[PDB]
Amino acid sequence: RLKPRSIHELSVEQQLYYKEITEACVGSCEAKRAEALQSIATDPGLYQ
Amino acid sequence: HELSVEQQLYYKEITEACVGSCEAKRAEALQSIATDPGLYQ
Amino acid sequence: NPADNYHLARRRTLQVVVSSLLTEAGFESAEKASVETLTEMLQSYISEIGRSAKSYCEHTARTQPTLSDIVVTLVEMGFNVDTLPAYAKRSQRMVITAPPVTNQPVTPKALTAGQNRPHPPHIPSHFPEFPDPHTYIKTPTYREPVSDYQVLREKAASQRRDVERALTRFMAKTGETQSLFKDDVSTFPLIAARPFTIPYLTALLPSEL
Amino acid sequence: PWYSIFPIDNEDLVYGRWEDNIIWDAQAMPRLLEPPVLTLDPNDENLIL
Repeated sequence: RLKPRSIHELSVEQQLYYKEITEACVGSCEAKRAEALQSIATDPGLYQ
Repeated sequence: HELSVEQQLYYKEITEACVGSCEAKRAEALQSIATDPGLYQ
Repeated sequence: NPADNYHLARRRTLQVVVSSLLTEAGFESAEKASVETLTEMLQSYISEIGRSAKSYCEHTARTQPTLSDIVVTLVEMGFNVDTLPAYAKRSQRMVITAPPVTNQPVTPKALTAGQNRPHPPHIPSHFPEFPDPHTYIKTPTYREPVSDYQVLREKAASQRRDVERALTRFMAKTGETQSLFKDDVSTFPLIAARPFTIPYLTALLPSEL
Repeated sequence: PWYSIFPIDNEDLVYGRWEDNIIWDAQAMPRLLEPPVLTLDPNDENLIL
């Protein structure tokens, strides 16, 4: 008996989004930061 | 999946060393459990 | 609250107008109920030339009222219109400022720019675009599988070597031991050789069959 | 990414109510427990199969 291969609770848009927002929030470019900061400030689905 | 005879024997000796026949074998079994590298599986 | 400010921006402008008209050759420090009375008669007066001069022009098949529609509207309210050029040229005449605008910034939003997805052919292009993936897109995801024969051979080999080393060190430490060097028990311990009664049995006999 | 830049966690620990296997009173076991079969989860690496 092998338990089923589980899936991460984030979608692959959510990991890509998370990866883009975190790589923008380390501030290589300032306009990228500022949008990523506004995206953090008003994304409704940023829970989970 | 299927314990091999080596680790089946190791499991048997380590579990029966911690049932209470003597204290010294118990201390060496607990010092085996605490300080071995490959006890996964 | 911008909901009641739709009405209170223009009714509290009419309160400054009555407060400016009761000061011109007149009062200071009026009663409170006497100001909300007079600014209610002022709003009801502008709303009555609105409804009646529109009615007098639309009776004459027109849509916007001229001067001849208001000088008949004010006659039907008993105004004596001729005294109005003398009232407009006062030296006490004052101007009350118009109310402020809620959207002072006008355009203060950086916004959030996200585009994904197109339109099915029953939705034309002028409807808003479909939103991003996080809004409604879910795919399961799994852990990275290591199907490599080299690292699987290495893992099985090292685990077998480590478990047999652990087993032989445990059995040499908890029994009689021999050593090639002097008092050498920590490094290279040998399980001591124990003779049997029937050595051929332990020997020839297969153990896995 | 192709898979995930996110680590896979034990679904049983993260989600299951393991609290229901705690034995608060031996005599008053509110539910009847059953023998557990070995399930050999393959999500864990370091296991050949």
